[PDB]
Amino acid sequence: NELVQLPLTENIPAISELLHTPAHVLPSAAFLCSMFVNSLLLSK
Amino acid sequence: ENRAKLEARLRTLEDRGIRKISGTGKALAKTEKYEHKSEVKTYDPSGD
Amino acid sequence: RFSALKRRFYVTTCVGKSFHTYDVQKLSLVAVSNSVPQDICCMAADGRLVFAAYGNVFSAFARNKEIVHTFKGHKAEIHFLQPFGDHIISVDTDGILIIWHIYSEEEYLQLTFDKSVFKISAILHPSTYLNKILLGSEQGSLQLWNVKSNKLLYTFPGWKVGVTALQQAPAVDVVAIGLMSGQVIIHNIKFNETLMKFRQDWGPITSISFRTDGHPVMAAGSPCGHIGLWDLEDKKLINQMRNAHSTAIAGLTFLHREPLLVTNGADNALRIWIFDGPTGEGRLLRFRMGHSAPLTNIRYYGQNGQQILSASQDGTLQSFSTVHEKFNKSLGHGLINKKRVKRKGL
Amino acid sequence: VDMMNNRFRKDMMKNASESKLSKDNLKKRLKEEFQHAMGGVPAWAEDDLLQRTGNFISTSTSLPRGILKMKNCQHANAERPTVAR
Amino acid sequence: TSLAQQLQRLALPQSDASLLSRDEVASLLFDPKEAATIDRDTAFAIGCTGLEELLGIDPSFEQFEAPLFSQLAKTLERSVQTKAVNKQLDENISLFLIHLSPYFLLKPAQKCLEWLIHRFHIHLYNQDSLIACVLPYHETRIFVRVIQLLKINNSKHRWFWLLPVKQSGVPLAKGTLITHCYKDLGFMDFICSLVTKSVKVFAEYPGSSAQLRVLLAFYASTIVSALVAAEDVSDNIIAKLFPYIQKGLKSSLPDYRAATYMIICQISVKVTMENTFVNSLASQIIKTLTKIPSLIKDGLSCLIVLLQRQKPESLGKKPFPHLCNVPDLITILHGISETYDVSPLLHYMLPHLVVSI
Repeated sequence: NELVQLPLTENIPAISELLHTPAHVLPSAAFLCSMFVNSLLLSK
Repeated sequence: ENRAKLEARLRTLEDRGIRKISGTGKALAKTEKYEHKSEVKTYDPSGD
Repeated sequence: RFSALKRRFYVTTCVGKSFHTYDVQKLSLVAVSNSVPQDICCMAADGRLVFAAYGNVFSAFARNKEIVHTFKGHKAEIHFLQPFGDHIISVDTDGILIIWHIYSEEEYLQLTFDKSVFKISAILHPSTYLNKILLGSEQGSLQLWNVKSNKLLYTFPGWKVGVTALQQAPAVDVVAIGLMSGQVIIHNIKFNETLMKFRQDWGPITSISFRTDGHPVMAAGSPCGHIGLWDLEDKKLINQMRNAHSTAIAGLTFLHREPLLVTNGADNALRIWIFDGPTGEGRLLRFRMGHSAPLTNIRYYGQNGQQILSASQDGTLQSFSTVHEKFNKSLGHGLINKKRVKRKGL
Repeated sequence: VDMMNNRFRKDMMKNASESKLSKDNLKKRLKEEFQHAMGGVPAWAEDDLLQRTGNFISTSTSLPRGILKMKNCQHANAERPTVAR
Repeated sequence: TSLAQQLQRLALPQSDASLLSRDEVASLLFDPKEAATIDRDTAFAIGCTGLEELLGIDPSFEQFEAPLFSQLAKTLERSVQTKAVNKQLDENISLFLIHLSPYFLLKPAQKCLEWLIHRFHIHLYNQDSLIACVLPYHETRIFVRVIQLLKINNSKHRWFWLLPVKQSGVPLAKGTLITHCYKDLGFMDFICSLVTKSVKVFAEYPGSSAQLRVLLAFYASTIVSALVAAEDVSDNIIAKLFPYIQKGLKSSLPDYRAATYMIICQISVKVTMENTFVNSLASQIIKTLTKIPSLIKDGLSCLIVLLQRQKPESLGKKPFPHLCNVPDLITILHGISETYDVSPLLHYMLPHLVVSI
């Protein structure tokens, strides 16, 4: 019936900007995990 | 707002220029010839 | 087989009523043996001689060409041959095990096993063991025997599946046991402990080989034609080689202190694999191959008559030379759009 | 046992005194030759998907994106050929 | 050239020409003409000064004073000693480079690296360790200098793909790194092995979680991006990744578990998986949840993703008890529910909950 498109990594702009920065500038992995997993979830 | 967009575009241009010189990276190391080791010791169970 | 007076290894493959010998360096034919009246069923090699069994009689070959000794006295077909110094061990179908002196051709010892209780399916002589042989059974029990004393040293209860392969590990007291279920068991026979277990869901264990070039890798064959590579150090699966041979794997052996694997099969192919790529990816190094399917049409080509053109059900055209196998050549498969085949392979 | 006059054992001699070695001397001699041939003693000698062989990639119920798996078939109007639109 | 190929294959770092002459000298800090006018005493002084400066920022370097920065190391030359001595030196140099990797951008680390290159010729003997040490800083120019130190001209060399950044003097682009990471599995195995070894080395020292920050971030940055770049993720990639995923799940470091969570999330998003592998992955996520109390929520959310992009009945009933026994489960679920959808977890939970009641 209803078709829902789940979020994808390449479509999210914030995740792309977080992934395009150099590694030494990049923050700790816990923050990256929080943002990534929160963006992967479906927002209600 | 316009200044931030130009700086975002300028960063992409620098990375793309670096990407052009560095290469795609699809290529891998090529194979090398092999020669067998000679005078290799072996154990013969007939002595048992 | 290793050779004296020549620091080279030779591989011998059975071909119908004869056998061929090739150097492992370049897969070049060095000898062709004389024919025997029946098809060869079992083969063994002890450096000096090559032993071949046909029907209920087995003979010894010298210089890889001609017989010098024949042994009669068996009433059933032989499936196993074990060279033991100057003596040879032969195992019959009904269950008779007889030790023969090669030169004098006399029978040293005769031993019988009950077929219902203990049918021999694998034999192994562990290294550095004085006059000791290991016997495996389809029922699943293992018996350690001493030929000189003619007594049963110990009986291993084993596992209920049944033994299909026995191989000496690169250790003094460790052997590898293959089972019909696809399970490989690494066992120490002196103190009776199992170090580790590996399982493949492809059928019975056909053959086991150990890599001795400084990397702890074990290979086990399958009737499906697949080979599994297991890490002994970390007790895990390294990688699997799928469709190494189209038919069932017959025998696989790592060359001593070499990163090379020698495999043959029922598809009329002998192949060499080298594990030198990244992440231990085996690749085809050398092969000697013929038609893998029954022939359809054969015709002489040329008025000179040194070559014959042959076609088979595998979709290939090949030319076989009648003077020497070095002139054999293949015309390839039947393919439209050859340029696409270059891009993606066969 | 006679180390000399045996073809396999004469290659294993070290000095002239060992024409005949005892049982205990033969055992360590045979053992060290095996370890020299093997290159030493391997270290390993003294829930999970990589303790078995299996697959990792499976097919999905939904239609995959990007690449469509198709095969050409016989023309619908093969029996009745025409040149009109 | 067959003789030439045999001779060039027979070449070894021990028989290098620069060992027998001072026309050229390799130096990270100086051009070779000035580097050929430097006495061993001056380089030893620079190395000792760099190590003394490094001792102030981080104590745990003191253990490297004796084997590498003393008179015995000053007199020692590798070619004279046997293979066992070289192996012990390789272990010591690898440990010291693992310790140096967090501080590589600082000047004292550069001085220590210069002394190591001058005395032990690690650019010839320890290429892999040096590349592992310098790899997370591939966007910098000192990385370009370190690459320029190496000789990678042969097309059959392991590090041949790093040739242009030596020839043109430009930093390595991240896209090339991602492409070579997903297409070449040996590089990915190298990265995972380096991460595991560095984590194991730094585990012993208490309060050393920060030292592993950037590297772990790099480990998070590339692999996920590699999974993004691949057109199709074959079973080889997942088969290689799974042991490292389990090692990340079993560890106690928060950042390493977070990187494992991101990798698991990306894999679950991209590829369809058999019921058995989803069952094993969910079992491993649930069983090890409570080890780190600061990473409960994300882990639960990770499970939700694994239960949302896969087949509905992939998970079994075995991990259900351990799932119920986590402290304050429903409170965390409600906290997640305020912003995001939590339907798959309840859809899994309720049929088991009624039966268990």
